[PDB]
Amino acid sequence: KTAKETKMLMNLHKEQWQSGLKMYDYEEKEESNLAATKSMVKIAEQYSKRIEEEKELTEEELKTRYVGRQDPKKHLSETADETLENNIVSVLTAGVNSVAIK
Amino acid sequence: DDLKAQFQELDSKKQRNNGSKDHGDGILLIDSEIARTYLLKNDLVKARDLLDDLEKTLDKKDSIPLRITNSFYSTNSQYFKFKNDFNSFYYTSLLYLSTLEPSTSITLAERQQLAYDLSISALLGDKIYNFGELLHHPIMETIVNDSNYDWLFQLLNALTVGDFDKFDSLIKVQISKIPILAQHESFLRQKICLMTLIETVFVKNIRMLSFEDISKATHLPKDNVEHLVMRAISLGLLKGSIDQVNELVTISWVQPRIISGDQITKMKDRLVEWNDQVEKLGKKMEARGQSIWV
Amino acid sequence: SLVKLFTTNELMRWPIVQKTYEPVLNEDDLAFGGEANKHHWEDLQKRVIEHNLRVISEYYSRITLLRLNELLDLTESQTETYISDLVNQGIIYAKVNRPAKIVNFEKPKNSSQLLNEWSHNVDELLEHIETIGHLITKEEIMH
Amino acid sequence: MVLEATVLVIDNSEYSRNGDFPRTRFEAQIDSVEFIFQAKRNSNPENTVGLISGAGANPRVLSTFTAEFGKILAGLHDTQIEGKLHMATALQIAQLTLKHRQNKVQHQRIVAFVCSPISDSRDELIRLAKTLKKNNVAVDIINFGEIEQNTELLDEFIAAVNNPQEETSHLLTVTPGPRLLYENIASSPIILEEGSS
Amino acid sequence: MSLQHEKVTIAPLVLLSALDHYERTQTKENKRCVGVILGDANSSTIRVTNSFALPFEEDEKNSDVWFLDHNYIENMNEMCKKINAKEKLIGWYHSGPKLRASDLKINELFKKYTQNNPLLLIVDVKQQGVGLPTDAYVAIEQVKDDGTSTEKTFLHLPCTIEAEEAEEIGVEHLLRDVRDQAAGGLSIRLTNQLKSLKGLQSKLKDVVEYLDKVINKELPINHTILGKLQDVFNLLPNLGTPDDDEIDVENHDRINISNNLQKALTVKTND
Repeated sequence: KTAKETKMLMNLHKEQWQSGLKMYDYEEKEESNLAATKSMVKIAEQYSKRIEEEKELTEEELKTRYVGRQDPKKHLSETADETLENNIVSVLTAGVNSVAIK
Repeated sequence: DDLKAQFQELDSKKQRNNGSKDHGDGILLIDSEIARTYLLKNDLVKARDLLDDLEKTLDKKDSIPLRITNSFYSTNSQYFKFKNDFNSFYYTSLLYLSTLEPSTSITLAERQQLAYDLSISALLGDKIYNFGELLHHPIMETIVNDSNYDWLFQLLNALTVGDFDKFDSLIKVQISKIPILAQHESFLRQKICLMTLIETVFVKNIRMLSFEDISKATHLPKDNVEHLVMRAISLGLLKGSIDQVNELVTISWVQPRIISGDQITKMKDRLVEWNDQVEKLGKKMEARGQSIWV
Repeated sequence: SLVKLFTTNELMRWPIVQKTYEPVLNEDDLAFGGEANKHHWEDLQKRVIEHNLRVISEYYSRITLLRLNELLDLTESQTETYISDLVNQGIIYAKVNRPAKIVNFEKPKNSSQLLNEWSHNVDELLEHIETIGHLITKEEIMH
Repeated sequence: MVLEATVLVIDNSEYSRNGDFPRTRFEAQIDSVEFIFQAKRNSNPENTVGLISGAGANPRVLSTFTAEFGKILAGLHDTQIEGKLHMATALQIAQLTLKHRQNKVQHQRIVAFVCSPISDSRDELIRLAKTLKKNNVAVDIINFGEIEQNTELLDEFIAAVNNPQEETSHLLTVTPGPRLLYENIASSPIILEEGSS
Repeated sequence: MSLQHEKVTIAPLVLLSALDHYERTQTKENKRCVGVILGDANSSTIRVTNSFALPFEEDEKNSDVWFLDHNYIENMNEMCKKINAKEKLIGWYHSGPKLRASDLKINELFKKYTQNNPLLLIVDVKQQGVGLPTDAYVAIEQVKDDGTSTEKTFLHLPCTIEAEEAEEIGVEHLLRDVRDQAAGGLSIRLTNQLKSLKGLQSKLKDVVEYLDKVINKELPINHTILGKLQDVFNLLPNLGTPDDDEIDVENHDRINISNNLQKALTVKTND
């Protein structure tokens, strides 16, 4: 391969310059934040159940015997990080726009 | 009618001899002229549906010579002034000028008579504030020393500066003379007042104006002021809202106008300033949290 | 001449519109017409003022109550009945003050409205700059 | 003449709807486009002819070098009778069409019809005259438009351009009056020309 | 002919290919190549499947003079359809680097073949920008009054791309990169944002110098453009407005949610 060919394949988004200054309409952000918090209240209840146990001999045996899968731990960690990054970008974008343009 | 039959027959053979030539052009011209006969004999009803049909077939065409569309607009122009509809004629006249044949068969008399109808339309008009632009074109541009085109053009230029005083003197004499102006008195009287309002508003780019500014410029009582503010808004010339409790007009939108030379520089000055802002902001923020940019 | 009046937003006071088209349209039958027909004609009044109010909400964001009465050509008590009827019907948004202060038609100004409008504006800006850019390219070739 | 690719320029100016050649000047030319293809073929059947227009602002490639009669004919049907002759554009484009060919062994000939006076700038013509020599092209002009009242700008150029060689560029002046253009082309040299070598 | 051109998606193969063709004909030193672009259209979505070179000669002296062999395009094409009916003649590619008014003459010839308005695909081979060096333009014919009577003009349409599944596995197989145009994870999107700023800065500069040339080298005043810049300034945000206060309040909610999410995660790590 040549580095002329490589560069062409590599760029695949002419609307990069736009889309990163583009921020989502704001009615959707509010909606989302409530959903995310409230949903985690319910996966916290399930978290509590999980750590009632944590006593069976052998971690692996716990997962089979009382069906430890359907793991609340993993859903709360996933959710929290997903929502976290979203909010980092949101605060950054809006704040950047405000000063650059005015 | 003799020529119309003649051509239809001829083209049948002739299309095949050329092997290609659009002959549906000739027909349209014939058709156009017949509608014109009717207007002269004052049969506006027959002439009307023939204008309709003409406009549809022409525009279905993806390519049209100048001659054909010019003939059709001529027919229209005449129909609108006969009827004494100022608004419609102005729309036509413009078009006719754009598409106007490079032929000089078009007599000076024809030019002079149209020039006259266009200026009368634009007094009476519904959206014309483009009076200067109009004057810059051959049709009026050259025909200025003549007496008919003196006081006439004086009016247009009185509108531009919004002088109320010059306006008043001209109009008193001329309202008798031209009878179109007598019956359309309301329009004409509103028109000077409006043109002043658009001038005051454009220069003060601040977002609020008291009623007192309008009162003095247009020299009207306050009752009349808020109505005049309703009219601009209805035209779409302006957008905003009216506070009666504080006696304000909050203008929130200005309608673009002719960009003069001075303004080219003004634009440039602000754009440099806003270049720098983007520039300052990107450089510092690269430096901040340099470590991660995967 | 009748339809074209009511479509344009330039308000017009009842007493006169009455007069104007009375010797014209009352002549014709259905809706207007004779004696029984006059008790259907009547409604046209009501139409005129809920058109006027409607225009006023758009243009006037703030207007005094005494003034609004003057425009509508109605005593204080009828004016206020009618404003009430329009908000129930949802045609307009209204806040009235009876000690004869202000009647405000302005949009209740929420959080959402400020932000969402701002959101739009910003995309439109970006869109403009781009467009300008295509056309500078063109002008080099012309020139 | 032997194994030859030809760009024929058929011109359909505003002067071509005339009737100098009865009944109609256009129809006398139609027959000539057909005849030229045939004469060249009859010479040596490995000859080919392609077609470009003089008509319009610019030429249009209707047909490249081909042996099919059919392509010349469909192209021939395509005309505009209010076209106009520009000598310079037609020459230049013809040379380009010649650079690419079905068989590149074939010799390079331009046949061009002139059906209106020529008033193109002289400067343009001078330069083209010696371009042609670089790439070694010959050209025959079937002339009947120009002579009606306007002195020949091309003759001298072609003459100077020609060498001892089988190829022979020519100025052919053909009686412009009623006699049928095609008939006169058959009765004058066009494939009865002799070599210059 | 058709308005159906509202998005153009272009296979990674088309972009790749055009670039290769440029050097396999050996047209360089500011010499154009025109080739036929084959693929699907007659749809809002245009999908350029493939491309092929066309013999081309460029002459700088007159731009009224050019070679394109007409008959070649048509023969080559019809064989391509039998493999795949998907390909139709949908237009022609141009090697750039810029839009021309000399692109219009070429345009007319190809419009005879086509049943849609030819797509004019500018693959710029100077490979400039952080975005694609590919602009998309469809010839629109519109009636317009500005002294001119009817304008024919080339209007920008946005560029996006689309890739077939097989072609996509092939693209990653070449690259050792995990890609960064992805708009993937949190790292990648911060990166793109910084790119977006540097991008803007350049575009604005170019506007500044256009204005300069009009007031110093007397390019004729073109009203239309300035009209638009006028609005850009009229719809400009402004400080001191209670608008700003709202955004500030909004900001407070968003830090509240981050604060809670981060603390939830302190628990998770402790666990």
